[PDB]
Amino acid sequence: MDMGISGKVAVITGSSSGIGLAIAEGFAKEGAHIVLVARQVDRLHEAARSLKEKFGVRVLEVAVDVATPEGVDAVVESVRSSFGGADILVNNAGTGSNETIMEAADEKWQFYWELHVMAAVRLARGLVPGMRARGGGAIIHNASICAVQPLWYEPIYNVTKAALMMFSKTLATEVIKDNIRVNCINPGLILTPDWIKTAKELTKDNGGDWKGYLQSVADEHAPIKRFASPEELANFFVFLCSERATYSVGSAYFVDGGMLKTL
Amino acid sequence: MDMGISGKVAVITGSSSGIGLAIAEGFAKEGAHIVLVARQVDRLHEAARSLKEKFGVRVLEVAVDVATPEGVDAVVESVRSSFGGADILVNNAGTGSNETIMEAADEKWQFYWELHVMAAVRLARGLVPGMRARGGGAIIHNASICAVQPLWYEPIYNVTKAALMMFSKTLATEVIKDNIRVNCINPGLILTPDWIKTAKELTKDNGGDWKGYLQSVADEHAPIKRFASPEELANFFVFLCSERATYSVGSAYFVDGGMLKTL
Amino acid sequence: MDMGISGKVAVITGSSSGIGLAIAEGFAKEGAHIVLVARQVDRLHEAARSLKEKFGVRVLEVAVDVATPEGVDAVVESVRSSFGGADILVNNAGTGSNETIMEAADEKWQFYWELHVMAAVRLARGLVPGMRARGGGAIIHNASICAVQPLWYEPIYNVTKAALMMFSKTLATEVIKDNIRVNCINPGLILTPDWIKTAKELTKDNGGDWKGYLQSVADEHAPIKRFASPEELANFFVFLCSERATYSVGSAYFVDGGMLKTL
Amino acid sequence: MDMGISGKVAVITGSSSGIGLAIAEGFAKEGAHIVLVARQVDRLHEAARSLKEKFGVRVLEVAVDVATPEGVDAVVESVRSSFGGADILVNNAGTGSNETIMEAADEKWQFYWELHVMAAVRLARGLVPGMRARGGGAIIHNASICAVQPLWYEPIYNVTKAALMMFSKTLATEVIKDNIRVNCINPGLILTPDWIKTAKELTKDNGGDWKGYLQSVADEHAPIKRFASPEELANFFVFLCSERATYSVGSAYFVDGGMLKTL
Ligand SMILES: NC(=O)C1=CN([C@@H]2O[C@H](COP(=O)(O)OP(=O)(O)OC[C@H]3O[C@@H](n4cnc5c(N)ncnc54)[C@H](OP(=O)(O)O)[C@@H]3O)[C@@H](O)[C@H]2O)C=CC1
Ligand SMILES: NC(=O)C1=CN([C@@H]2O[C@H](COP(=O)(O)OP(=O)(O)OC[C@H]3O[C@@H](n4cnc5c(N)ncnc54)[C@H](OP(=O)(O)O)[C@@H]3O)[C@@H](O)[C@H]2O)C=CC1
Ligand SMILES: NC(=O)C1=CN([C@@H]2O[C@H](COP(=O)(O)OP(=O)(O)OC[C@H]3O[C@@H](n4cnc5c(N)ncnc54)[C@H](OP(=O)(O)O)[C@@H]3O)[C@@H](O)[C@H]2O)C=CC1
Ligand SMILES: NC(=O)C1=CN([C@@H]2O[C@H](COP(=O)(O)OP(=O)(O)OC[C@H]3O[C@@H](n4cnc5c(N)ncnc54)[C@H](OP(=O)(O)O)[C@@H]3O)[C@@H](O)[C@H]2O)C=CC1
Repeated sequence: MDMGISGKVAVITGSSSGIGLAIAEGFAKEGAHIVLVARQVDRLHEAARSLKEKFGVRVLEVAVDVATPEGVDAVVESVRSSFGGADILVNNAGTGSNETIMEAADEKWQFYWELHVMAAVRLARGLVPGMRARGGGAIIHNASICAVQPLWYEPIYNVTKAALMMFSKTLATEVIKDNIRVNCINPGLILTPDWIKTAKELTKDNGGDWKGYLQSVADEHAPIKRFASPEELANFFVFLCSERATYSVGSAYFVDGGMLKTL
Repeated sequence: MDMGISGKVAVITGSSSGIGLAIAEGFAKEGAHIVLVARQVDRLHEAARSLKEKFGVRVLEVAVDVATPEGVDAVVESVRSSFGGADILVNNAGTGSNETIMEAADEKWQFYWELHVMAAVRLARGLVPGMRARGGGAIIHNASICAVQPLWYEPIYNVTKAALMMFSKTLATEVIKDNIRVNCINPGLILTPDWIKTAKELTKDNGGDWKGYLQSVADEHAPIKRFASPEELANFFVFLCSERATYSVGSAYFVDGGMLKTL
Repeated sequence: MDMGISGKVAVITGSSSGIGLAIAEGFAKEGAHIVLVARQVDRLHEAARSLKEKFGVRVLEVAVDVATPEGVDAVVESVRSSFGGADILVNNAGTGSNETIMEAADEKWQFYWELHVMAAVRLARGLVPGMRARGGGAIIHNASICAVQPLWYEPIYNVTKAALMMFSKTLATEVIKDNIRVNCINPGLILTPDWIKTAKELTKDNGGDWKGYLQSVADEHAPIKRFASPEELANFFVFLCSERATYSVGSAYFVDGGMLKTL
Repeated sequence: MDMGISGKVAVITGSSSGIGLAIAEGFAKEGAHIVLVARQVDRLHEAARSLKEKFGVRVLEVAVDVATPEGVDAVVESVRSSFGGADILVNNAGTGSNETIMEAADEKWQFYWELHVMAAVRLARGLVPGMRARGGGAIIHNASICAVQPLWYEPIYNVTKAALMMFSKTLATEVIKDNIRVNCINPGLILTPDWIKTAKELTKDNGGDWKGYLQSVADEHAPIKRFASPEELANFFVFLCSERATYSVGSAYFVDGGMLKTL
C-alpha cells in the first residue's frame, strides 16, 4: 500500500529510543525526512546516523528538553531553518509515573503536565502555521491506554495522559480547517527499555527472571498474552499520518492487544 | 508499506456495491483472493468481473442472504470447497433504518437483529474453525458511528449496531488464542449510492439540488465538512487486516471526519 | 429528601425476587403503588403480600413471561384496568448467560434478545401512551456493568445488555418531548440468590466455603472488595425515578463499587 | 428518603453563588453543617448568614483562592480548627474558558490546571486524613459534560475538566480502602449568572432578548430543551454524598438533560 509520504518532513519527539525511534524508522522506511528530538546528544547522533545509512533520507537532530518552552522554540526554529516547516508531527516524548496522590509533591504533578500536555500545546502553536503554509499535515499524540483505563500505581501519568487525549481532540477540531488531521494513539503494553529495567529491578531479590515477570504482566493484562514490539506499534503511527488515512480526524485509536476492558 | 496479504483469502459480506465493494477492491489490489457475498446476483457478477479484470485475482461469488443461517452455511461451504478456509472475514452487509420505537413492528427489529448481529455470529461460528487451521486470521465488523452516537431517525439501526460492536469485542477475546484478531470499524458519513438516492428523493420537490443537500448533511455533522469516499474508508479495513496491525485486538476504530462528538 | 412519588404507579418487571423485589420495596416505602411482574405465580403472590403488608400500598400482580408479546400485552392491560396508566416503569427482568460464541445455539441468542431488548421495546410501546396522558413519567433499564465491560463467560448476556443500554438512550430522545425521562442503570456485583446458589454449586466438592468464593469474586473485580446489597442498589432506582432527578435524561449510571475499569 | 447526613460536615468549594451555593443549601436542608469557600469576602459572608438563618446548621466561611496551595492550606486548617475534619468534600470551584489553542498564553493553561485539577489534588491531600479518622466519607468532583464532549470555544476548559474527571477516578481507587467514596458529576447546561451575563452580552446589538438566546442554546444542545436549575443539579450531589449511595465508587454521573450525544 503506498503511504504517499515520500519527501515529507516528520518531527518525532522522544525519538532517540523506544517507541519514538521505531516511529522514526517507520516514516524513514516510507521515504519521509526525519526530525529527531530528545535530550541525550549521543543516543541522538546514533539514531540519525543509522536512519540516514539505512534509509537515505535527510535527518535533523534537535537535542532539547521538550518539557520547556525554550526547548520547544528550538525544535520549531531548527525545523524552520533546515526544512521550512513540518508536514507531520508526532508527540511521543513522555514517561511513566509512580506515586500515591497522598504523597506526591506538587512539582511532580507540574512536571508531567509540562511534559505530556504543555509540550503538545506548544508544539502545535509553533508548528501548525508552517504546516498550514505547506498545505496541511498530520499530528499524532501518543497518549496511552492509561488515558482511559488508569493503572493503579501511576495516578499522575493517568491524569496527564487523559488531559493529553482531550487536548488531541480539541486540536483536531480547531485545525481541521487547515487541512491538518489530528489523532491520538493509545498503546497497550509495548516492550521498551524501561519495562526491562523495571522487570529486572522487581525480580532482583526473587530469582532475576525478568522475562517471566514481563510474561506475567502480559498474562494479567492482555488477552494477546504478550507485549507489542515498538515496530508493530510504529506501523499504526505511519498509517495514520499517511495519505491513506485522510478521513481520520479527532479519533483515538487503541493499539493494545485486547487490554482495554470496555467497549 | 507492505501489507503481506497477497494470496490470502478474504470473505467480504455486502460487497456487490458501496463500501463492501471498495473494500474488496482494496484487498484485490494487495493480491488477496476475494469471496464476494450479496443477494442480488446481477451486481455480484459485475463486481466479480471487474475485480478479476482490474486486479487479476481469483473471485468467488456467493449470492445469498447472510441474514439467514442457510445463506451463511452456503458461504462457509463455498469457501471450504474453493479455498479450504478464509484468512480474512469482513462483516459488512447491513443497511440503515428509519422509524420510531412507538411505531416500528417487532418484525422490523427482528430483521435488523438477524442482519447486523446474527450474520456475524453465524459467520464466526462457520469460518473460525478453518481460519484457526490456517494459523490465524483477521475478522472486522463494520458497525457505524451510530453504534455509539445514535442518529435520531434510526433507533433500530442504532441498537443493532451497538449490539454488533459488543459482539466484536466478545468474539475478540474468545478467538485471539487462535491467532485470530477481531476488530470493529465505525465509519462516519461515507458517500454511497443510497446517500445519493436519498439526497435526490428528498430534493425532488424543491430544486433537485441533491449535492447541496449532501453538503448540508456534511456541514451539520462533520468538522471535515465532506463525506468520505468509500476508497478512503477501504484503506483502513485493508490495514487492519494486514500483517502490519498485528497488535490490534478487540478495538473499535472510528473513521469519521471528526463526527464523533466525545472523547 | 422528599422523593415526591407518593401515590404514583410503578411497574417493575422481574420483581418477585432479587434486585427487582428490592426496587419494588424501595418504591413501596416511598408510597408508590406497585405492579409486580414475574413468571412464578406463588413467589409473585408472596412478594405482593409482603409489600402490601409492610408498606400499605396497592400491589397488582401480573404473572407472565415479559419476553413474549402476549405477556407484555397482559401487563399493559392490567395496568390500564387497575390504574389507568403507569407513572414509572423499571425494566429489570433479565438473567445471566454462560457459553462460548462457537458453541451457543441460535435459539439461545434469540431468547436473550427477546428477554433483554424486546421486552423493553414492547413495554415502551405499550406503556408510553398512558404515561404521556398522565403528564410524563420515568423509565429505567437495568442493564449491567457488562453492557460496556463484558464478562468473558457470558457473550450473549454482554451483547444483549449492550443492546439494551443503546435502546435506553434512543428511547430517551424519543419520549423526552412527553416529559418522560428514560435512563439506564448499570449495576456491578449485587448479592442476589443466584450468586449464593452459584457459590454453593462451585464449592460443593472443595470445602463448601461459598462465602470464601464470593469474597474472592469481590476481591478480583471490585475496589470496594464486597458485593452490594440489593437494597443499596434499589436506592438509586428510586432516586432516579423521583421528582428530585428531573434533569437526568438519556444517561447511564453505574453503581458498581469501583468495578468499571475505565473512565 | 433519609439521606442520613444530619450533623455531618460538608466542605463545598466555590459556594458563595451558583451551583456551589445551591449544593450548600441542599446539604443544609439535610442537616449537614457547611464549610463555605470562595474568594469574594462580601458575597461569602452574606451567603453564610442566609444559610444559618434558613437552615439552622453551623456555617464556617473560608475566603480564599483554592487555586493556590496557601488557599487550600487555610481551608484545611480552618476545618481542622472548627470541626476536627470533614465528612464530605465537594470540589466545585471552577469557571469556563474561551480561546483558541493557537492564541492562548501558557499562563492561561496554567491557571486552569491549578484551579480545576490542583485544587482537588491539594484538598484531597489535606482533607482525606481527617476524613479517614472520622470513619470515611464522600468526595465529589464537579467536572462538566465538557470533560468527555468538548465545546469548540473552550479548549483549556475541556482539557482541564477531562484531567479532573480522570483525577476523580484515580482518587476513588486510592481512598476506597479508607471507606472514602469518590465520584464525579458532569453537569450539562445549568442556569447560573455567567450564562445570563453571556446571553446579554451576546444579544446587546440584536434586540437584547437574552432569554431567547439561552433558549436557542438549550434547543441546540439538550433534548429536554431547557437549562437545569442549580437546585435540580444539587439534588444529585446530596444524593451521591448520602448514606443511600454507598455502592457508588469511581463513577462519573452525567446530569445533562440528554446533552451527551453518545452512550
Ligand atoms: N512503553 C509502553 O508500554 C507505553 C508507552 N507509551 C508512551 O509512549 C511514549 C514513548 O515511550 P517509550 O518509548 O516507552 O519511552 P522511552 O523512555 O523508551 O523513550 C523516551 C524517549 O523520549 C525522550 N524523552 C523523554 N523525556 C524527554 C524530554 N523531556 N524532552 C525530549 N525528549 C524526551 C527520550 O530520550 P532522552 O531521555 O535522551 O530525552 C527517549 O528518546 C511515551 O509518551 C509513553 O507514555 C504509551 C503506552 C505504553
Ligand atoms: N454508507 C455509510 O455512510 C455508512 C455505512 N456503514 C455500514 O457499511 C456497511 C455497508 O453499507 P453501504 O456500503 O453504505 O451500503 P450499500 O447498500 O451500498 O451496500 C450494502 C451491501 O450489503 C448487501 N446486503 C444487504 N443486505 C444483505 C443481506 N441480507 N445478505 C447479503 N448482502 C446483503 C447489498 O447487496 P444486496 O442488496 O444485493 O444483497 C450490498 O452489497 C453497512 O453495514 C452499513 O451499516 C457504516 C457507517 C456509515
Ligand atoms: N445480580 C447482579 O449481580 C446483577 C444483576 N443485573 C440485572 O438485574 C436484573 C435482575 O437480576 P437479579 O435480581 O440478579 O436476578 P433474579 O433471578 O434474582 O431476579 C430476576 C427476576 O426476573 C424475573 N424474570 C426472569 N425472567 C422473566 C421473564 N421472562 N418474564 C418475567 N419475569 C422474569 C424472575 O422471576 P421468575 O423466574 O419467577 O420469572 C425474578 O423475579 C437482571 O436484568 C440482571 O441482568 C445487572 C448487573 C448485576
Ligand atoms: N453552569 C454550568 O452550565 C456548568 C458548570 N459546571 C461547573 O460547576 C462549577 C460551578 O460553576 P458555576 O456555579 O456555573 O460558576 P459560578 O461562577 O456561578 O460560581 C463559582 C463559585 O466558585 C467561586 N470561585 C471561583 N474561583 C474560585 C477560586 N479560585 N477559589 C475559591 N472560590 C472560587 C466563586 O466565588 P468567587 O468568585 O468569589 O471566588 C463562586 O462562588 C464549576 O466547576 C463549573 O465548571 C459544570 C457544567 C456546567
